[PDB]
Amino acid sequence: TASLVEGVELTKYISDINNNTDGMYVVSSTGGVWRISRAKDYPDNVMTAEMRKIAMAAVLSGMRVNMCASPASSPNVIWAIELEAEGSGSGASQFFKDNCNRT
Amino acid sequence: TASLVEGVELTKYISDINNNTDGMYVVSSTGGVWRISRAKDYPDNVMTAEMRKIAMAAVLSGMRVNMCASPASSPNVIWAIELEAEGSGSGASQFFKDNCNRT
Amino acid sequence: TASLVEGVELTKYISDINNNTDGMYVVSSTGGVWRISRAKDYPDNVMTAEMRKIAMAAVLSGMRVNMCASPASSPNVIWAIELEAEGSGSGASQFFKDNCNRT
Amino acid sequence: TASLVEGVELTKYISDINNNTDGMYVVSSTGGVWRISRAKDYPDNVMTAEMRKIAMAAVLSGMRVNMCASPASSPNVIWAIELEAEGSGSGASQFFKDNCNRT
Amino acid sequence: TASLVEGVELTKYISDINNNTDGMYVVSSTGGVWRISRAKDYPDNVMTAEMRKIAMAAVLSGMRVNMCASPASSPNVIWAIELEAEGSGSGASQFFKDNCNRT
Repeated sequence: TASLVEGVELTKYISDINNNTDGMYVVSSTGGVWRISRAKDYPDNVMTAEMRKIAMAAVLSGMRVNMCASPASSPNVIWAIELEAEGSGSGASQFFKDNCNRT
Repeated sequence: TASLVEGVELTKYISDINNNTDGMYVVSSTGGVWRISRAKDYPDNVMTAEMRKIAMAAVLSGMRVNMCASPASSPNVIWAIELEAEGSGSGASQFFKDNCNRT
Repeated sequence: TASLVEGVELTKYISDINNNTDGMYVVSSTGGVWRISRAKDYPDNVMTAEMRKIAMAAVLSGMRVNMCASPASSPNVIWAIELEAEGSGSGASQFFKDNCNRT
Repeated sequence: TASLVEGVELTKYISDINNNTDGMYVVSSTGGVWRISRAKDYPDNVMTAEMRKIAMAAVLSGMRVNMCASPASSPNVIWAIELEAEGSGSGASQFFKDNCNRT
Repeated sequence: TASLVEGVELTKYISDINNNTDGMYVVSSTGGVWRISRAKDYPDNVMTAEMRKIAMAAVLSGMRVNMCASPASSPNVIWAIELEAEGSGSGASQFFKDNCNRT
């Protein structure tokens, strides 16, 4: 049921510690809102941290992303993300599609 | 009571260990002074880490920020911060505003 | 059997906490999929952190890498990455070639 | 006796793990040399980390920094630093001159 | 028996977790090879980390370094490093020079 989103331009990066709305969020050029995952323990805290790095990276640089998201929230929750440099003819990678065409 | 500040251009980043006045601080083009939140434990240490990350990116590159600030202290504390790209975006995002106007 | 792959251009960088696929992955302009290595404890958490930084950096800039990946599985796990600025003709360092060819 | 140095251009940055000489230092264009404070605990370990990040930012990009250092030892220890975007360049923020003219 | 190295243009940043060759390495344009120092505990875990940030910045930007490395072992491990700009020379700072003739 995991949803693939492709070629998102992230334009807004949000840190928020207000209760009932804490966590990190991104906003798409078209106003898609997603929440970034989070994790205390190894090994996901590695990946959730790199989610934050990647997300910042796009908003700062204009770079595109590809998201494996859950439309079982609102804002949705980013379950995996791919950062892509300019000059890539294709959008998402085949390896990235396949992994989310599974959960 | 939370304030909402928009299209702030941050010009300065301050680290301070002098007694009382210790913490992180950002100063806007208009001379406005805010204090970056902090926390020791999971999960907010992540958000306040990214909060520190966003304040530098803004300062180092000039991108605009939107903040949910508590006016209850001087300088005001930052409770949420939204880093926004030069692709405009109509100022602050609705997702941000919605959560600043809800406390 | 750890092979040496020279002069890669990486165009995608992937965080993923999908179960049974969770990890860091890099993709070449050509499609090659690799899995960044991962480690909990000192001293290799410092190294896997630095390939993560090296992965991200090659993605953002376009500078080549040279890798030392294990063909033992798919995608090939990365055991030793080496970044390189645009000097000479993007060759792999003799030091790195040799250390790679000793497993 | 705390001192306020303004508009400094940091052109060098030293990590050094040789005994007693160990610690982190910055050097201006004039050869003036300062020492970054250290701390092991929350929250000052946040602020000293941000101090180091500021110092590396200036050196890399040659932006100026204002410093609040303690003359009681040599090199001076930085008790507060302020990284400033190129543009305002009006000296230090009033806020930062006022916190160091009270210790 | 420590040995100052000045004006070193680093061209290659290396992470490696292969057994009996793991660590962090840098390589100069001429082809010289140093190990980056590692450390687990406070405070050298701060200095070693900055050491690694300094490499991830000179390889990236072409900025020159100065080194104090121990010839006591294979790829002489770096005991101190100075990230500098290219203003005029630059040389090394006297502060750095005077710290190196120590061990």
